[PDB]
Amino acid sequence: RLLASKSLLNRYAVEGRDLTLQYNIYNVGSSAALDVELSDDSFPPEDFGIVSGMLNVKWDRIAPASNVSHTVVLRPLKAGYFNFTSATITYLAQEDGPVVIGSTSAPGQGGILAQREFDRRFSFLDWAAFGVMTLPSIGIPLLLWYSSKRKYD
Amino acid sequence: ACLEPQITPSYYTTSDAVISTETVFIVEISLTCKNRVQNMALYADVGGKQFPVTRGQDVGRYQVSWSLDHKSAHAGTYEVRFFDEESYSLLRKAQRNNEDISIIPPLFTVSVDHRGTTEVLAAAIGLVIYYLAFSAKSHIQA
Repeated sequence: RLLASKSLLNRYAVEGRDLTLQYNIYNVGSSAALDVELSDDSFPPEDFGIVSGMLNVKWDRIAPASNVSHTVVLRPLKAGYFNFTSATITYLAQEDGPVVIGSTSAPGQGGILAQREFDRRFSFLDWAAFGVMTLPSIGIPLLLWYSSKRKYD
Repeated sequence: ACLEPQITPSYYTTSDAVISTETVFIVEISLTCKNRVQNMALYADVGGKQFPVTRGQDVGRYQVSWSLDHKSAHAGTYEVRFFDEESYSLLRKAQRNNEDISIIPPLFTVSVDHRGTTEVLAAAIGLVIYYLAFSAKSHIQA
């Protein structure tokens, strides 16, 4: 008997940035699950680029009381609301047994922030560069005032 | 067994500790064998901890991933040792026997180089300079 969970490891989904999905499958049965296949067709390639990992993965065997973790790195190509539906898992509970079909947890509907909106909310070095840009406004009077004072004080 | 494994490694490591809780390491390998054996199971060992290796959708693509606390994911080279089923079984036997695990040759190793992981200040500086300017004005007018 396999228990499987799907989790989104990113605190924020952002257009054009890496989106990391982790799949954890736990065998809680007394016997080993055979021919364990995980398939997640929820991510069409037109809206998500695969950077790393697989939406489809097979394992020959998961020992009893053992677990397997799979991680996929995607890149959302469009901003918007996306429904992270459950992936499908198939496995054999016994040799020559019927194929058992299971589903992972569904993280549900998440918002993919537009890159511009993400930067608007969370954009560091901008201040580092900006600090110097403000100095020139007062260069002349700042020097002249004290120079005159020293010449007369 | 895979004769003369030819590997093309590609790896990724989290660079930013502000947006992640843990440093994740991802190593992808394409394996090609002289005898064209396909669909072998591989096992990875990193620092004596074994991690499951997944098979890619494409033949000969394999991926292993592990995470570490940002404090423990020091900058440096992490050697990922990959084992076949036979050498993996020997490794598990030696580990159970507290035998020297270094005697068991890995099928191949992959070196993963990990490099490691204002408005308040602007107001403060402007405030302090303005406050001293106010003191200057008082002295000037005093």
